[PDB]
Amino acid sequence: GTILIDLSPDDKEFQSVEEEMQSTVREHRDGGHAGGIFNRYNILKIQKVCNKKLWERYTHRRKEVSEENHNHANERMLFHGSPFVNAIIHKGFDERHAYIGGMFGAGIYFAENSSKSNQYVYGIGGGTGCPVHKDRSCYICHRQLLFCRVTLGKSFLQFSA
Amino acid sequence: MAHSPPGHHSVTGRPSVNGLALAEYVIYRGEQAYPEYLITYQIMRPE
Ligand SMILES: N#CCOC(=O)c1ccc(-c2cc(=O)c3ccccc3o2)cc1
Ligand SMILES: [Zn+2]
Repeated sequence: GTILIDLSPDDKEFQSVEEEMQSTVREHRDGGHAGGIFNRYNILKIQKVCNKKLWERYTHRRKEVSEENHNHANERMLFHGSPFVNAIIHKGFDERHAYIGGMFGAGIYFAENSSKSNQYVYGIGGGTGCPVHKDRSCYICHRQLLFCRVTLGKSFLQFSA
Repeated sequence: MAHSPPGHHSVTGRPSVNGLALAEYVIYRGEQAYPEYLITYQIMRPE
């Protein structure tokens, strides 16, 4: 059911997504161990993910949340990095994309910092880096992140290191 | 998958040490996210 539509770099929609990608890079505590050393990306492609079934599944749930929260979905656009990005775009997020060992328990994790989600593209802690060079800091291999519409509703605020 | 805390639909991890870090979020239902954009990229070696 999924089709991928390429956005032209001339399209304001390409540009606003690129800008969220570049402007939310930060330095990480690990000095780059997990995600590599960089201050910015080379954006190769941005594709709109279109799946009617997955969309309606999203909006159905969004309405439930909204109605439990004074008509406020509390919807954000947030980044997600995962070895399972190809399964996600075709089949949607499910419990198999959950970070079992995550610090806020076994759920599906999203970041405002693109560079944070970057640390997970090749696995937790960056795994063994890219398939080809086994380099967590590979400057050659193509990586993929998802920029996602996420319903938070009433969010439990955890202050944390 | 675990459950949202009672009364809540998600968790926010607020950074409380690293001044520069933005927030992280957790949902406990796959249906509460839609993967809208696939971005293909390389990281760039600083100069
Ligand atoms: N357990 C298990 C299977 O774990 C994963 O494959 C997996 C774990 C974490 C992520 C993930 C992806 C993220 O983008 C992310 C953002 C902020 C904080 C944590 C984050 O973690 C993605 C996949
Ligand atoms: Zn590589």
